[PDB]
Order: sequence, then C-alpha cells, then structure tokens
Amino acid sequence: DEGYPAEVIEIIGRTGTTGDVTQVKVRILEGRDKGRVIRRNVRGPVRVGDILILRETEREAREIK
Amino acid sequence: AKPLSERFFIPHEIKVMGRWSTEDVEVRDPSLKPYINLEPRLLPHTHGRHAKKHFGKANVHIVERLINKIMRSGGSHYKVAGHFMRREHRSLNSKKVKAYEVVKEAFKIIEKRTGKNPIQVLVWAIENAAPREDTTSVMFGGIRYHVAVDISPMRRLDVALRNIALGASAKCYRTKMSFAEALAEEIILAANKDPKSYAYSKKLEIERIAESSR
Amino acid sequence: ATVYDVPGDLLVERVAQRLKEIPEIKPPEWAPFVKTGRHKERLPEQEDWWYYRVASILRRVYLDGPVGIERLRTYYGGRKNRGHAPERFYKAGGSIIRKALQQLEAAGFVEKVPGKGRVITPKGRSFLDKIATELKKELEEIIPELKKY
Amino acid sequence: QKARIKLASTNVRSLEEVANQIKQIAERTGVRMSGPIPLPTKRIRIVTRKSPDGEGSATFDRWELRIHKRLIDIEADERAMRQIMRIRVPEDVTIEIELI
Amino acid sequence: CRDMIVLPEMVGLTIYVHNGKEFVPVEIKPEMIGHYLGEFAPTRKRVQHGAPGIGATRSSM
Amino acid sequence: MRIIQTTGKRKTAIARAVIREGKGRVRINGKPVELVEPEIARFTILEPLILAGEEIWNSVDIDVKVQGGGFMGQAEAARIAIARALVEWTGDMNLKEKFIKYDRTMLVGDPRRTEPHKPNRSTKGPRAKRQKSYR
Amino acid sequence: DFRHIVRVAGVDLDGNKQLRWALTAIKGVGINFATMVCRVAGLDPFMKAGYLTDEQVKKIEEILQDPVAHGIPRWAVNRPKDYETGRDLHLITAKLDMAIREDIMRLRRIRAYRGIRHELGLPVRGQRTRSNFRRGQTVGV
RNA sequence: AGUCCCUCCCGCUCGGGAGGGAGGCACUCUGGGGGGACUGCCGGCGAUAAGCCGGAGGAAGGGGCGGGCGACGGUAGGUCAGUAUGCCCCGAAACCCCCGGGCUACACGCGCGCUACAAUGGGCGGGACAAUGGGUGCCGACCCCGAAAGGGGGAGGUAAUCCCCUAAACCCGCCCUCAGUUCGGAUCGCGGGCUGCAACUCGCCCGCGUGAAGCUGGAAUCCCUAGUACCCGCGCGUCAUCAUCGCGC
Ligand SMILES: [Mg+2]
Ligand SMILES: [Mg+2]
Ligand SMILES: [Mg+2]
Ligand SMILES: [Mg+2]
Ligand SMILES: [Mg+2]
Ligand SMILES: [Mg+2]
Ligand SMILES: [Mg+2]
Ligand SMILES: [Mg+2]
Ligand SMILES: [Mg+2]
Ligand SMILES: [Mg+2]
Repeated sequence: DEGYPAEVIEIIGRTGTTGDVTQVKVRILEGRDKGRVIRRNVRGPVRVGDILILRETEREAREIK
Repeated sequence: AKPLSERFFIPHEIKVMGRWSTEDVEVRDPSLKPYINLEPRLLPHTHGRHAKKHFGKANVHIVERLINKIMRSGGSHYKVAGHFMRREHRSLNSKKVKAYEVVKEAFKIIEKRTGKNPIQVLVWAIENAAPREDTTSVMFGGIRYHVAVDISPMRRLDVALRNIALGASAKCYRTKMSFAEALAEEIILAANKDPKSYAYSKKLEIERIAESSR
Repeated sequence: ATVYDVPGDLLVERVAQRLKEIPEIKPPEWAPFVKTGRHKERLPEQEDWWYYRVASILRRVYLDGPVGIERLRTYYGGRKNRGHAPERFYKAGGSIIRKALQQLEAAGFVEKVPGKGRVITPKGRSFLDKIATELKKELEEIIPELKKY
Repeated sequence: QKARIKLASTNVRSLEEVANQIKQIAERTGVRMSGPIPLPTKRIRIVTRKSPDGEGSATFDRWELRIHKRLIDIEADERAMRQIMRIRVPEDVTIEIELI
Repeated sequence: CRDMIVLPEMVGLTIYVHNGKEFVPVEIKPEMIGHYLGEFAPTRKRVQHGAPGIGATRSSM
Repeated sequence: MRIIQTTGKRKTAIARAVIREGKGRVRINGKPVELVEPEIARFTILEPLILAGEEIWNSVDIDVKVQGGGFMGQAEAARIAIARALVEWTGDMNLKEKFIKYDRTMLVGDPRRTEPHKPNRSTKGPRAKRQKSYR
Repeated sequence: DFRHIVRVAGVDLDGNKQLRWALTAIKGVGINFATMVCRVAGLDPFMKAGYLTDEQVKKIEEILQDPVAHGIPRWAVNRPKDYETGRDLHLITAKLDMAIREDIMRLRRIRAYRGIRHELGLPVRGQRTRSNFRRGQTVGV
C-alpha cells in the first residue's frame, strides 16, 4: 500500500520511442524479496544512488542491448 | 494598513525570510529526502545560477523552487480545468518581487489557520502530491497505447511542485479569491489528502491510469 | 537629523499637512477643474492635492537644486495609454509647477539663481530639517536601529 | 602660457609616432608636458541591406569606421615651440594647436 | 483650386471644380461657409461589387 | 586612522565602498540601510553583515556609492563590495571561509552580461524570431 | 433620509453609488464633468447619492442648466461656440441627440463628403477599408 | 576618498549633514602595451595511439562566450525599375517640364502584428534605479504667458566640457469587489493647435462629450537551452510634419 524502496546500482542504457526511458538495475531494500537485484525501466533523469518506490516487485523489464 | 514594524523589518539570525526556522522540519519519504534542500538561508534568490549544470537544481532551497514555480502565466498551451489561462501582459513573468510577496502572505495565512510551521505543511503537501508510477506511449497500427514505468525522485518533485502551482493558479482565475489565499488553500487541502485538491486528484488519476496498463 | 534620514513619502505627508498654515500657499482659481498632465485620465481625487504637490516640489528642490521648469516637467511625467497603440512616456504641464515655485519664492523658501534655476534658502532648509527631525524622533520608537543614525 | 595640442587619426600607429616625437622634443628641453591623454574613440557604424532587390531572406552589412584621439598639454617655450611647429605629420593625421 | 475656402461673398454663384477629369457644377449655399471647394467634387466613383473571380478564395486557386 | 576601499560590479552597476572604525552605521548613497525598499533588496545587502556577527557589525562604519544598473543590480554590487571590505578589514580566514560556503559569488563576482541582438526581429532578442508561415 | 432611488434631471440615479459615479448615468455627463459640478455645488464627491436633499437636487439641476454662469471653464463644456447662437452650451439627453442629428443633417443637405460618408454608412475620418471594417457574410466563388 | 579653509542647517552641537574654494590621481572611467588556459596536473576507459569521462586549483575548462569571413558548382532561382551593357522598339512621341487626380476604392478570402476580454487588476496621490546613440539647414538649458497641445525671448555647444536626459515595469497609502462593471476604447459631434507653397480627397497633437465587438478561443500550427525565453520601456534610420516598422540598447 506504500510501496517498497529500491536503490539504483547500475545504469544500462537509454530506450523508448524517443529516448525518454532508461533501464537500470536496482536492489530491493525492504519486503519479502529484500536483497534481490532486478532490472527496471525509469522515466526521468536518474543517477547511481537514487531510491525508487516500487508499487510491486514481481515485474522485470525485458533486457535491451 | 500594514504596520510600520512590518514595512521595515530587520532580521538578526539566518532563517528563511527572517521569520521561520527549518530546524525541526523532517521529510518522511526516503526517496525525496536528498532532493529537498533545507539548509539555513535568509534570502531565497539564487539568480538562476543552477540551471547550467546537470543535477544542479538539487542544491536549491525548496522555497525558491516554489517561488520560481509560481512565477508564470499558467495555461499557455494546454488547458487547466477546461480552460486556457493566458495572462499575457498582466502575468507574473519575470516579476520575482510579487511572487515573493505572494509566497510570504500565503505562509502567514497557513501558519494562522493551522498553527504549525508552514514549511512542514509544504513538505507534507509535496509528499502527498508526488506520483510513484507513470506511463509512456507506444504506437501500433495507428493506435496509441500506454506502458507502465517508474519515476525518478527529481521528476516526482518537479511534477508535485508544478501541479501545486497549477491548482493555485486555477483557483484564483476570474474569481473573488486572491492568489495568496488560493495558494494557501491548495497547500492545506493537499496536506490532508482531500480530493478537492487539484494536485492530489491529478496524482490519483496518474497512478490509476498507470496501474490499469501494466 | 536631515532629509536623508527619513522615508520620502512620510516626510511629504507631514510637510503637506504643515504647509496649510502658510498664508502665501493658496490653490489657484482653476485648481478644481484640471488634470496634472496630458498622460493622466481623471481629475485628482483628494480635495487638497495642491498642498501635496507643493510639498513634493519643495523636497525636490531641496535635493537637486538648482533646477528649472523643464526638468521638473520631466520628473512628473509618466506612461500614457493610447487606446489601440502601445503605451508611451510623456511630460507634464507647466502652469502648476511654475505657480507652485512662484508661491514658494513669495513665502521665502526658495530663491532664483540666474541662468541656473532655483535653490533652497536657509529658512526653507531649517523648515524641512526640523520636521524631518521630529519625524525621525517618532520613527525610532518602533525601530531601535535608527538611534545610531 | 600653455599650449594645447589635439591629435586625431584613423590609424593608431601614426598617432603614436607623432605623440612620441612631441614627447621626445619636450624631453630634450627643460619643459614640463602633461602626458598624452587618451580621449574616447569615435565609432561610425552604418547598417545596410545587402541584396539589390527585395527577394529572398534579409541579410545585413555592418560597416564601421574608427577615429582615435589624443590630448597633450605643454607650456609655451619659444625654444621648444619652434621644433613642434616644424615637425611633419603624415597625411592621415590631423593636428591643431591653441594657446590657453 | 480645390483648396479654396468658401467665403460669404461667394454665395449665390456657380463654380465648376476640377475633379480629375471634368469640371462639376457647384451651387453655393449659405451653409457652405467655411468649407473647402474640393469637398463638393468627389474624385472616386461609388463601388458596386461584381462576382468574386478566380483566386478570391483558397479553393478557387 | 585606517581607511579601506573596495569595488563591486554587477551587469553595468558599479559600487565603491569605504570602511573605517566606527559605531555600526551603514549608508547607501546617504540613506541608512535600514530604510532600503523593497524588502527583497534590503535583505540582499544585509546578508554579509549578519554572517559576520553583531560584534563586528557594531564596530565599523561603511559608506557606499553605487551608480548604474537597476535597483536589484545595485544591491548586489553593494553586497559584493561590503563582503570584500569586511574580509580585508578583519583579515581572518575563518570569516572568509564562511562566506565561500554560503555564497561563492560574494567574493568572486558575477561575469554575466547581456548578449547582443541579431537580425530577424532584432528588437526582441538575439534568439527570438518572427513567426513562420507557409501559406 | 436615505433613498434607494433619486431622480435628477429626468434620470433615476442609484442611491448606493458615490455621487460622482452616480451622476454619470445622464447622457452628456462623464466622470470629469461630474466631479466639476460636484465641486462647484459644494458637495463631497464621495458622498452617497442617497443622502441628497431636495434643495441640493434643485441646485445641481440649476448648475446643469447653465454651467458657465456658475464658474465652470468655457473649455470644458461639450458644445462650445454654438453654430446658431454662437454661445458656449452644454446639452444632455434628447437635446444632445437632436443637436447631433441636426449637425449630420446639415452636412447631408449641402452634399459634403462627410455627409455622403454618413449616408452610405462608411468610415468618415479617413480610415482604410480594404482589410478591416468588414461586417457582412462571405461570398462564394 | 583621505587633508586644509569659508558659509548654511539639525536633537544646540559632544556629534551629524550640504554646498564652494584650494588641493590630489588614491578609486571609477577612458586607451596603448603586457600577463593569463595548454587536456598543463590527478584518477579511470580506450590500444600502450587518436581521443573520451570524472575531479583539484582558478576570473575563466575542454571551438572559454558572442560575432565577421560561405570551397568547385548548381538552381535558365531574383534584379536590365540602383548603376554598366547587346539586340529590338518610340524618336516630335513611349523624350523633357507644368496643373489637377490615383497608388489611400470595398459584398469578400489570407499573412504578420497591436489592444483587450480584468483582481497574477483599473483609478488617484506619493517614493526609487539605466544603457546604446545623436546635435550647426541643428540640440536647445534658464525666465515669462497659457488648463492642455502650444506661444514669446534665449545662456552654452563644431562637443569626455553644453543639450537631447530626473525611463517604464517596481514600491507605499486611499477608492472600486467579480460586474459588459470605475473592465475595453472602436465609432462619431463640437472646439483649440503645429509643419508646410498647399491639410477636402489624404497628415499629426490636445479638451469636453458618446461608448461597438469582446467574459480564455475548433480542427490545426509557431519561437526558444541562460543573463537565453517571457514581461518593460528607450536610441538611431526613414524625416519639413508623421512609427503598432527595421536595426540596436
Ligand atoms: Mg513619477
Ligand atoms: Mg494596458
Ligand atoms: Mg536584449
Ligand atoms: Mg536566371
Ligand atoms: Mg528566371
Ligand atoms: Mg499600397
Ligand atoms: Mg497593386
Ligand atoms: Mg476603463
Ligand atoms: Mg482632411
Ligand atoms: Mg468576465
């Protein structure tokens, strides 16, 4: 109901129709799957060390080249 | 009207506008914590030296961010609450003094009505108005579809501030309410998760649309 | 204390109130029916605007003398709305300023320096500075930092 | 008992040569001369349309002419006055002398 | 002389004022005092529009 | 009888400041700094003094002459001149260190100037242009 | 005392408005002329119109009858140097309307240029007519 | 700015201001010469090369920022109505002067703009701060007359010296309180002026009066990355008079 915080640890690359989306690797900080590393798609400027609030932690973005 | 003790006000400590201290204001959200600047500072006017460098806006006091946000016309090329609002030659563009006065009076009203520190109320409002998930558009067969993605913290802060400013601007357009009163009302409503707040309703709609298209 | 130690508008208000005791200061007969410049639109609303204008002119002469009619006309100009055309700056009229200066000279507050304009007499300087001192004495009761000056 | 000399030219180097000649003339004699004062430069700027007709995008030329000036004060000494009266200036320098 | 001012002593006469191609007659009345002669000799013909031609609208080009 | 002079510049505004031993009186073109309006302009000048502290503030007298530019441009030039005069007078590097942390521009100045205009709607700006139409 | 409706010179005036703005409802009286007559009559222009007494109304109407005789400058009336009598006059409402109509009729009788322009309903003071002043319907091709 | 002298004000003068004269080149400014930044230093990636990414110091950091200069050619792109020029035509008119008209017409379609549709305001009184340029067929301070536009004299200036030249947005106090209104000022009546040989067609300015459409704009579509865009005024060109324009500040 409040989401789970995750920390960005690596930047993969830009994607999307107009280069508006970045793909990152994050580590869950809290919850059932705390500690796991998964990849996600982010909209907006982002750098290593930022914290995202994921509403659920079972969807993983498809890998890009 | 205004007392002479207020027209000629002399501060003696480093605090926001010489009237409010940000020593006890706390940010609950861990994602927005490093992006809401609360360092001690008297005058919130940095003369726009931050826009040059990437991520430079991180170290700009939040009150100056709000002042810059409301220093606008409001409805130039998209409709807010069903109307264009083109202020044109009677807008607040480049008039940073008037925006300063508007924000100061709004803070006074907020403190009078709720009895709390205005900066804390502003922090609560922006925490409640910041979305957590958004969507991007794809085109297939001549039809436009949505795909859900996540939002970085700085964009969350920017969207929250812009929506607060837009709601305040809409509340005082061709009505009897003044700009300062509308801003105070919008902040108070957003702080209490009241659906009548423009920013809170916009956040709810954004999150619902993003959820329904995962 | 001097004129430089007090805000201008408050001093003008006090001086305008005081000037009503001088028998030589009287509005002319055409005062009720005129505007203060071609860039204005409606007549003055205060029933005693003459004294305010005279006090402002006196304080102006104190600070920038010697000065003549044309420069004062430039000072009291402003922006004019021209209907469908863009706004423009314009000067003020001449009768008001000339009559005010003549009355002030008759009262002994200003004098005429040939080829240069009008300057403030010692009597007028004392007259302004005494009021300024009184105003500053009142003002520092609520702003303690003014005691140093 | 003092003379005032005004120099103006469109070339800086010739002006410097004439000023240095006057300075040396004053040096080789017992006479006080206030240094050459540089007065502000005159700029003449003219902006014109380039094309002869009116078709096409509008583009402009900005032509400029610069005029430099110097000022020199020297006390009237007949021994030194004759020397500066006989010095020959280039055709692109204007000189005027007056007694104050 | 289209710029001559009508004077009281001119009342009662008839004057032919050039209008560009011809002299038109004007009979001076007392209420004409103070006006120019050219005010009574129009120089343009009244306009009666015909049907708009090709190129009068975007779709006619 | 120490007298120190300093200079400040900000987009065509020039300020010259003189600092000496005194009682704490500061004047801008003859006016006491406490009467400067609007408030946003007054706070710009007062920041270096507030950072310095009350003890230093009440021990010196400063007189500033500023010309050119606008009301906001003149305030910043005076602020720069006052900061430089303060750091040079007391000559302690703890105060100098504090100024750099709070605002670097207090001591190094601001080199920004207006950009010259160009054709195609010259009067509006160097980069603003006339609206383009195709039919 | 207070009356919500006061009639002056055949026009009913609001009683809640300031006298200077209330008097502007009369055709032929603007804000400046109203202030002039208020000052001449010895009445505060900021008083409510609803506190007028009958003698004051009579005085105001008398002033409006012949302002020049009561000290209003000759360059402030709305018809100086009358075409028939040669005097300086101020007209209001029906008399003003008929005077304007008479002026236009005089222009029309002598077949002057301005008279023709009035008859045809076209601009009179030298405007261009190719682009603006369009009032009609589009004509097709 | 510090130092000296004279005069005048204030809380009566311990103190604090303003002018004037001596005096000075400190500060600002003006204009000649010179210094300063080079991927030079540090850590990574790449090949150990070319380079790229991130830091230290620094007024300035990676074409430091903004301009000038547009290759061989093409576009049968525009210009013979700026000037030069071949051919063909008029050559007592298609050459040269003078007077009066027109380019300014008006059911209508379109481009670029200005002013607004109001409180992120309108009005009235008062208080603040510029830069670029221009001046002898001219810029004109200062005095007098007039309500305004204007009128009569007139110092200084061939100009870092005299003048244009005490900008507006902004700030303080009072009136209006969401209304086609104290919003908007188109249109028209009467009167007063200036330039000019001449103001009707066909000029610009001022006073009083009158008070149109317009309550935020469909499908579409334009400009802009930092002292930039938005908002605010000013100078020059054109010019006897006339700027909703161009180029600049
Ligand atoms: Mg003013
Ligand atoms: Mg307006
Ligand atoms: Mg610009
Ligand atoms: Mg060709
Ligand atoms: Mg061709
Ligand atoms: Mg044409
Ligand atoms: Mg044609
Ligand atoms: Mg209005
Ligand atoms: Mg005409
Ligand atoms: Mg409305």
